[PDB]
Amino acid sequence: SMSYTWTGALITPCYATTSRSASLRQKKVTFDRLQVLDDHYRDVLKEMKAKASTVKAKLLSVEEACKLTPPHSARSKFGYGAKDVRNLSSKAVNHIRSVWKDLLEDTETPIDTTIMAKNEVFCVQPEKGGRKPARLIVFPDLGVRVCEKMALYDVVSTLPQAVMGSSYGFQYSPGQRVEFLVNAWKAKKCPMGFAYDTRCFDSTVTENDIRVEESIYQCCDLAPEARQAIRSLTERLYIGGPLTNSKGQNCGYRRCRASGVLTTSCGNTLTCYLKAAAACRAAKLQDCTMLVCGDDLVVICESAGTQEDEASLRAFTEAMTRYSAPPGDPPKPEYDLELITSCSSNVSVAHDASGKRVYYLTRDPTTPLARAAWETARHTPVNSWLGNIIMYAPTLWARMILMTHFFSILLAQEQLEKALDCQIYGACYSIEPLDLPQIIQRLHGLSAFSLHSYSPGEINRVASCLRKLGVPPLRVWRHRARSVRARLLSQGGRAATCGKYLFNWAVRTKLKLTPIPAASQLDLSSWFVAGYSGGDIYHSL
Ligand SMILES: O=C(O)/C=C/c1ccc(NC(=O)C2(NC(=O)c3ccc4c(C5CCCCC5)c5n(c4c3)CC(=O)Nc3ccccc3-5)CCCC2)cc1
Repeated sequence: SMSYTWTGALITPCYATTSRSASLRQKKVTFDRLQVLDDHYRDVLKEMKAKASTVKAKLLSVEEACKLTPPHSARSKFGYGAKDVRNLSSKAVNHIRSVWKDLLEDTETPIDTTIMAKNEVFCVQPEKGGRKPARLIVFPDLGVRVCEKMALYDVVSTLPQAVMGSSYGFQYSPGQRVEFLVNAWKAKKCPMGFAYDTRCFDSTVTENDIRVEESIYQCCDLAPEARQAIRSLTERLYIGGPLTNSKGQNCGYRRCRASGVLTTSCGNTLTCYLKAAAACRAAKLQDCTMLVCGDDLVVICESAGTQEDEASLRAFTEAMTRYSAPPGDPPKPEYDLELITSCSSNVSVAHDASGKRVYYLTRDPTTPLARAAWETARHTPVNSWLGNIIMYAPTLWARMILMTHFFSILLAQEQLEKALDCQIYGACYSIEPLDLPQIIQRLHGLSAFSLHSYSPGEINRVASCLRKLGVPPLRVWRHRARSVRARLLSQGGRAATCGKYLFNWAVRTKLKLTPIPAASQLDLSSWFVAGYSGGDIYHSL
């Protein structure tokens, strides 16, 4: 079947990516899928199902599901918004209960979805190509989204880890991800690793893939209504349905993965894992270790030789193609762990204050800096700079540029204590910047404040990026951080801790740094459990 069918009605509005480029994306994501399954696929599936069998999932109440709704989640077309949902307003609640009742009674009628072009900031690079088309987002109404949580929130939070174990990427903090990859690399006699990039993964997801995914969810111990709701949501929403633009016009139909449903991340991880594990067997890759985050796949295995490794990747690719997961860029074997870019990141190493080696995750800073520049220029709902400070806290660029720039703005605006929204693995977190030292200590360890001896390649990538973007050099940032640090120190409490810990790299004579006592009190239990991209998930912490 066709991933999409279109009426010709435009994807209407609600460098930055806009609805103008939607037509270019539509051409790429629109194709017929030809999927051929074999015994390797069937074997891996049965193994996954046996692990899913151990899961017991709870049905969330309306109230618990309402509490997970982001405050700025798109309003319902039925006369209520995200604020009404969170406040448990009679109208919102009554509508949610009728949506739920309808899921239990109607097992066939397709549910309507809205299609929108996503507005994302990318860097204006005229040397290696041109502007990227806007990504497309497909999501059901707010009432349906609350119902999805009731039936599947506990499933999507618990099941992926039970099924995939250590291969489930979203259970890891950046430090644990680094440790997993380093351990996997070290465990091989002669390691070889590769990233597998699927061309438009969401469009490659077939109706059968979605039913196979349900077959895995159905192995859980579930309440009868949860079981019916999962069955109904699969047929009416997950497998496909009609697409409506922002103007309420019929845009066409979808027969592939919707990017804005609760099961997107979980389903994509399960599907990518299933296909990859089966393709590993077809390719005869030896002693495979996989790390899967949605459509992002990394494989670490035993090298069989240079030519043999090239042949085994072509074989893996041919198998993924048969399973309807063809490649964007063909995979390349790597013989150094640092050379693998997975989840847009690479492993790097630094030294702590005692000279001990510390592995950390980094990435090219172009996109994070350009997005930070967009956010500094215009008020945004999500602060990517805050997410990048949290996730890339040990990096040279996040410490010297992002922390220095944003802490000077927060000092000037006197908004250090004001909670900000940021995204962590697709979920929305409301965070006070004053809590950053505690968060960083918990996710990366005390050493994240004392790291030095950065690699020449990492130093050069940062410095070249600053030049290209017209950002002042690192020496200017050191000078700026000293003033930012001094002002934070003068304020006391958490503000002084931000100065002392985040800006210890800036001082002539570096301070001792003892663990932050209150850091253990932060409840980070919901943090690196699961991925919720497009899942409409929220938490205050
Ligand atoms: O001695 C030497 O060798 C050179 C010294 C030197 C060179 C340049 C400056 N720049 C400045 O003073 C100003 N900009 C900045 O002090 C500045 C700060 C952050 C900037 C950012 C980001 C960095 C990440 C957080 C958000 C802001 C960008 N750009 C920035 C410029 C350059 C810019 O203007 N825009 C972009 C565009 C894309 C990406 C980054 C940038 C402020 C007044 C006039 C311009 C200062 C000192």
